[PDB]
Amino acid sequence: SGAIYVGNYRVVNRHLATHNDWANLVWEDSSRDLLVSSTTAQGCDTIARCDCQTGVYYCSSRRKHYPVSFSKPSLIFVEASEYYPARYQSHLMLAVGHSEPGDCGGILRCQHGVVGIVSTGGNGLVGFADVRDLLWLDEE
Ligand SMILES: [Zn+2]
Repeated sequence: SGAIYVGNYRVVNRHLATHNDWANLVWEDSSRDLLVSSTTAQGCDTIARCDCQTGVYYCSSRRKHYPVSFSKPSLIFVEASEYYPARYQSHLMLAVGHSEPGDCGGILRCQHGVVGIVSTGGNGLVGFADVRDLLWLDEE
């Protein structure tokens, strides 16, 4: 589990979105595994605006933050998980590291702020759904 709280937005994995998220929907995209809902309170998470390929992510299944290299956001084939069939996922970054389904929502951060959230796992890789292209998270 986990979310990003930026301005009056809440960013979660689409597969973990609640009823309240859907009842306050701003934007969602199944191919990216992202959903954004509106918040009453202002969040303070800074979104990275950059092309960094190094950062640190939180792994809830290890109670640890790990430094990783990661690929630029791409369209990748993802093998079946507990929560999605085998399919293509877009705007996805991969690193070598540990990820189990419960790890989804863990923050990946660089020197510029929040890069994205854990979205995929298995075969010794961790996949992160990028948010750095969502420039509207910063406004309205
Ligand atoms: Zn950065």
